[PDB]
Amino acid sequence: FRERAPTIMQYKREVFTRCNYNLSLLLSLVQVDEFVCDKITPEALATGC
Amino acid sequence: YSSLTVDWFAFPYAWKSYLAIGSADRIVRFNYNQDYSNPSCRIHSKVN
Ligand SMILES: *[C@@H]1O[C@H](CO)[C@@H](O[C@@H]2O[C@H](CO)[C@@H](O)[C@H](O)[C@H]2NC(C)=O)[C@H](O)[C@H]1NC(C)=O
Ligand SMILES: CCCCC/C=C\C/C=C\CCCCCCCC(=O)O
Repeated sequence: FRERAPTIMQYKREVFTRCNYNLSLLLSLVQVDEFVCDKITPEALATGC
Repeated sequence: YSSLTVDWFAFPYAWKSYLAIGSADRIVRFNYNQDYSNPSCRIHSKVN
């Protein structure tokens, strides 16, 4: 959220291991237009290992 | 039917994602949580 936005041709990817997140902080920085989710929900993204 | 319950309020059309099922936002969490245990239909409309 604080760098130059990558293009779709060369998009960025980050893999997170051995860390604790806080989804309530990330949802305040954005306004969500649409979420399309398979086998999971954002409320399930909020809690789980 | 045996009953017909209607819940209505004013809400911007740009925020459909905040009322979709599975949302984790503050609007579902603190303001309006839909029942989803009876046949229900939520409609978004513009009233003149
Ligand atoms: C996860 O992020 C949220 C969002 O910043 C944190 O909530 C904040 O908590 C501080 C400390 O009490 C308050 O001063 C802010 O006003 C809160 N912001 C919001 C938007 O509620 C929350 O504390 C974080 N979770 C953890 C475990 O630290
Ligand atoms: C899961 C936290 C770790 C990943 C963070 C990376 C990007 C997060 C950016 C936005 C998070 C939104 C997740 C759910 C989207 C729909 C929110 C809702 O309307 O219900």
